[PDB]
Amino acid sequence: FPWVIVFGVIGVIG
Amino acid sequence: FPWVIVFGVIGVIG
Amino acid sequence: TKAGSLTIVGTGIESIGQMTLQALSYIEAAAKVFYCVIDPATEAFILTKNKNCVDLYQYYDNGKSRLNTYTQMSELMVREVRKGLDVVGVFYGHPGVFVNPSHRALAIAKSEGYRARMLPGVSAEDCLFADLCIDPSNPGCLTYEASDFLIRDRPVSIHSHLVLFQVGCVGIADFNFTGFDNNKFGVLVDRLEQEYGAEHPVVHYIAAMMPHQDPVTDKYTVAQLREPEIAKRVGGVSTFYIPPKARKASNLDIIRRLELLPAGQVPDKKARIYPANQWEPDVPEVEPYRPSDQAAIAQLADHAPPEQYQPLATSKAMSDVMTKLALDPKALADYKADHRAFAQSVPDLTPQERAALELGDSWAIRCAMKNMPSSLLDAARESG
Amino acid sequence: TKAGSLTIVGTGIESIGQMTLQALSYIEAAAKVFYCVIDPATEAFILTKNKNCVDLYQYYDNGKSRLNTYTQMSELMVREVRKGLDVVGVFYGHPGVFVNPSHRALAIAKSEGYRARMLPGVSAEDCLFADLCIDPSNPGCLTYEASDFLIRDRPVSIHSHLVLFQVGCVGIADFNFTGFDNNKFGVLVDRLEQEYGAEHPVVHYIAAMMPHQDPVTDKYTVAQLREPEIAKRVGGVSTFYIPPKARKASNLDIIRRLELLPAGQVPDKKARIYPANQWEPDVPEVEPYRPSDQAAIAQLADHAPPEQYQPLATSKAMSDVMTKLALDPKALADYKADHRAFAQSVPDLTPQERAALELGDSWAIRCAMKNMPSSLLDAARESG
Ligand SMILES: Nc1ncnc2c1ncn2[C@@H]1O[C@H](CSCC[C@H](N)C(=O)O)[C@@H](O)[C@H]1O
Ligand SMILES: Nc1ncnc2c1ncn2[C@@H]1O[C@H](CSCC[C@H](N)C(=O)O)[C@@H](O)[C@H]1O
Repeated sequence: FPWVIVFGVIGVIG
Repeated sequence: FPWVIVFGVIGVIG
Repeated sequence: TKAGSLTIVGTGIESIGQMTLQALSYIEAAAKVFYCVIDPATEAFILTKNKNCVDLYQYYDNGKSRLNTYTQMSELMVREVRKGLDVVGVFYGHPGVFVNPSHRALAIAKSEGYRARMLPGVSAEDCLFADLCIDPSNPGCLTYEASDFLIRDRPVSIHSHLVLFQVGCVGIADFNFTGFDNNKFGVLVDRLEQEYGAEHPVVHYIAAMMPHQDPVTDKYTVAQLREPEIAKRVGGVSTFYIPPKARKASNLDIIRRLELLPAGQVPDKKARIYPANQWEPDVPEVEPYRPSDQAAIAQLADHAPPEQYQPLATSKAMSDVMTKLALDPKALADYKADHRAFAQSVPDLTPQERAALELGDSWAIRCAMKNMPSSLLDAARESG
Repeated sequence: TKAGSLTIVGTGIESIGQMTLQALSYIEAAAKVFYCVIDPATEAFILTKNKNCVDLYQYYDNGKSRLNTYTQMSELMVREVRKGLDVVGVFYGHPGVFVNPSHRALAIAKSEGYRARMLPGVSAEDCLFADLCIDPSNPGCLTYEASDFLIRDRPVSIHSHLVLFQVGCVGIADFNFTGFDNNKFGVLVDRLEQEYGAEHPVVHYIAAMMPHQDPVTDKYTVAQLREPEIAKRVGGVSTFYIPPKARKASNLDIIRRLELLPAGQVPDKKARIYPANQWEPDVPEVEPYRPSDQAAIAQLADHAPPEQYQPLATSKAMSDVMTKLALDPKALADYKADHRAFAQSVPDLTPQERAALELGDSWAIRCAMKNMPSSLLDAARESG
């Protein structure tokens, strides 16, 4: 339950 | 031409 | 020549200790530091090292596109580069491993003609190899983002390691300060069942983030990931490791072309160098002290360094300057600007050491610091 | 309880600077240090940090089985563990990435009931991601040993990164102080031609080992690897990177199950998040400042930290002790032995800080060191 997501894939993020 | 190989695969090393 | 630089560094995963010496030295030397870390002890540590820090985490928000956050994080760093400052960006782990804004900011800086470098760091996958006692070499390693793995139907090899990052945010585009329910987690489990079977092991891995904590190394079957109490345990710092299902046979054509002959003394594909991967299902016991191991150990009593072995033969003055070049970015910049002027100003260097630094040649520095025996140089394939 | 421990650590690749703070602290604390490093400045640095060091490199010899060397390296470390000493083994890079004797020595120590840990380090692959400006996430990464890749016919994905280690010793079982001719290198090139085609790029990668050096990032076609002058350049520290040949399409079933709808606004498979991989053949120019990027940057002017953002709110006494636990292995061992006694002896802690350390709970330490807003806790999915 640390949430430090510094990436997302093309198809998901936008 | 440093040679520090600290691994070999089963099939090669023995 | 152009004023302004961007250096992006990592902190590694475990609080403070997994930062590299060079990452620390660049954070201390920076005009401005932008950071995105997980644990507060690492944050507090950074703030003791530089007086001009900005937390990039404040640019996330509930329901705010992570892509928009990443654009903003990048632009904050590049704005300070354009003002002619030496900027350091700091991301946890390795700052280029599953990180959008570091690559974005470095490419923009490079494209506009500024100095731009990423320094590698210890990733969550590096931690995984260390804590699960596996080597990506044996028997190869496939690494994917969990959503990408599904959406692009990325191939698995049942004969190699599989590592999956971001398994706690399958299909999720945005952000929430209190995290995600991860409601599409079952789509991942369906794929793992198709590729490996319901009874195949999956390791839930969480590297210790504080120095006193133990890692989570919890083996479940693919089937168990369907139980709500287990699915519930997968969060924002969860990684999965799926061990190989089988050992791959040798190719006779390659055995022949590499002259690993006779084929007959090539070990059975089930044969393993000690130790075996403990996570593989039905992994056979491997003997650590075979007769050949015992014979090698018996040879230790009579061992002397071989004639071609090159003992270290350096000086405090030379180790001091090579340490300073590694740990003082200002000293390194000065040296790179004028090898001769820098070298001639170092106190207590021997003539050979001074000469090696003036050249900067990696080989010149090596025999300034190591005794190369005549035995080595009569053979040595350095044409000189 | 049992006397004796083995901690294996890395130095990273670039001389001195790529060592982690914790690797340095364990080297300084050790009763005995065994090391296997490439560059002499790193060797000299280690010898300044501990008075009882042994160079493992002296256990190689011409025509001597590397397996016998590895058995001997392992046994030297475990012999000192069995005598009840705190032993540190040091290997360059990450000490578990393409390393036989670390895994062997740790498994033997663990099996005989001694404390045994590997600390991760910066690998050659970590350096590769940093220097070639690629992210293993985009579009996945396959990592193999070059001989293994050939002998076990390991699969390639033309849609993902491929990394190959030990390309300078294809098929070679033993050792020579003056290195190898690498006469079976053409077997590797034949496989790369079959998988990718004669015109596909291969990057010859050598990470800088001294702080002033530039990396080798030399792109060749598969065909060019056949030219003797180029084949000649591949040595004991050469790694190959083969970029993807194509972009993989999205799976409609997963687009539907992850609700990335409507399918129509899913980007074309050719669509890329800036920046594009510069090594991919015929990589299209990607716009860094799309209208959506410009809109996100425009929002920076009015930005304030969101209400759920948790500012650091700690004390010198708490950052000091969390730093000491990361950087002082003796302090960490004391704390792990008795949380309460250790916590009650730290000067200047607030009651909350003392309480958090007594517990050791990662979450208790986090709100001792961060202001958790009421906004966060009304939502917060920590059942408490
Ligand atoms: N403590 C930890 N243990 C295991 N995996 C972790 C982790 N912290 C982060 N990760 C992985 O990293 C993902 C975030 S992406 C950032 C990764 C980071 N740059 C690195 O170098 O590892 C998480 O979803 C998870 O898969
Ligand atoms: N300076 C360097 N640049 C690129 N690859 C390197 C390198 N030094 C070592 N390697 C790679 O590592 C192989 C040796 S195996 C040891 C790898 C080391 N433990 C690590 O963490 O990277 C070499 O054959 C080469 O493929």
